[PDB]
Amino acid sequence: LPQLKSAVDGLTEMSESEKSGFISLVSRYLSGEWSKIQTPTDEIVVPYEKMTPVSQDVAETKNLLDKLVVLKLNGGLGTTMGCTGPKSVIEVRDGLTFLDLIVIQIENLNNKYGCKVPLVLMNSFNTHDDTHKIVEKYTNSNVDIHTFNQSKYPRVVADEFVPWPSKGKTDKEGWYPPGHGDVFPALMNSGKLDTFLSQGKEYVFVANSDNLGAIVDLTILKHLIQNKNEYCMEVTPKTLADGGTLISYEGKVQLLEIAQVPDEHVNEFKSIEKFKIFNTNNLWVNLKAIKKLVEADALKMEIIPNPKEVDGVKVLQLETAAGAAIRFFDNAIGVNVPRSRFLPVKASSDLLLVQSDLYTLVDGFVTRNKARTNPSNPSIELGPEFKKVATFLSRFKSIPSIVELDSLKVSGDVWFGSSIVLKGKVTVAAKSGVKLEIPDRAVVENKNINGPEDL
Ligand SMILES: O=c1ccn([C@@H]2O[C@H](COP(=O)(O)OP(=O)(O)OP(=O)(O)O)[C@@H](O)[C@H]2O)c(=O)[nH]1
Repeated sequence: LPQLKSAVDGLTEMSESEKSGFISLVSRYLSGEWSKIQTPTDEIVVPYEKMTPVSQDVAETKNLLDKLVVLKLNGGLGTTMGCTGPKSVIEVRDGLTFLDLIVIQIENLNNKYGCKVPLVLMNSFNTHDDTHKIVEKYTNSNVDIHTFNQSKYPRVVADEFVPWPSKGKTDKEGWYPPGHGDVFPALMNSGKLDTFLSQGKEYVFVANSDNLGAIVDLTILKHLIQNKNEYCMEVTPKTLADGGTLISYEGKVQLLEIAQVPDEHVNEFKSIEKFKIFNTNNLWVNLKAIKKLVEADALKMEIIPNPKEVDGVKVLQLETAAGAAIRFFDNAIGVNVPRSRFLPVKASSDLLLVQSDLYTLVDGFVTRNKARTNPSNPSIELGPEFKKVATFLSRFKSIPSIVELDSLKVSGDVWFGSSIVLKGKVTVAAKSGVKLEIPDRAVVENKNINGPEDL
């Protein structure tokens, strides 16, 4: 460890608090009970439906809102989805980006109630420049937008265990942002937590930039303030399709990830029958509690190694998760929310869902079509032909109707025309060297289309 510290102190590009923060993760990493796991009670993981909504007194709502900061995690790139820049600036619905919609929602809150709720974006050294030029578009918007850069840590060469920039990899690829658990130290380090405290704010609502369900929820905010919950994680029921779970362990609610489960217990962990809930990454956190625990160096989340191979070299990228911080705060709870609060956009297939007749946009919010029977969204699986946002859009002249869809799987070189209707279970599979065009106004129900012979 003394050699690692010297090496890090040799990296003059690192801030003093980044160096100490990194050595602290490294130290913990280099150092360090299934039968004890319990299901949380309903008082620790509160069903959303038991929470008291705000009264009709608009003044009560304004006073809750005056205490709030909305934060979006914005440290990630549009790379999975074939886009350069930050994921948040992908157009998600009606030509509006994730960031456009977040801004609209907050404007509408401020207009409706007379509050001045700010928006803050946590960027990384990979997204900060693009984001900073983009946010100028909201200069005259009815919301103050703050940005800050999270920590920038050296990738560590796995074998020798030395900082990669110490071996001369000082360009962008030598470094990494150490996960969303870094939100707590970065908020302090950047100065932004102090600015909001000085503005009389008390809580931050943190969410993934690409979660379209993560809207300010007055019922939760009310609960935190009335009941003095310093941390509240939104969890949602676990489905076959899902996730870190909340457990009760040694008297505390804690995040449990598969990484910390013994091999013999991994299959039971994946039972949506044993663990019924999972973390949405919608997190409500008391700002004074954050300052106190960060300054006391008390946030000791599980280390996630996240190994990668970059430019030939195998590296470690020690990180932490924001949800794992729950066990350090006072009177922490989960709240078990309807899945309406969890609509992630991770791939083109999710764009198909949200750009379809399954949703519309109301007042900046992606709003589910009430005509659909199933409360669950249909499963959409698309081949790599559809991976890039541009290519996805090119393969759909319009987004087909899917209100009556159970599932779609598409593979091979497939192109969709306009005004298509899909129902029940649908597969479209173009063989090697075949291009399949689904014609305009096709109605496809409970069908496998395996070639032109099938339509
Ligand atoms: O270091 C980090 C990590 C990630 N994040 C942010 O945490 C949230 C969840 O981070 P994920 O990595 O789980 O979401 P993603 O959608 O970027 O995942 P991929 O499909 O690309 O694998 C996202 O909003 C991301 O931008 C950060 O802000 N900083």
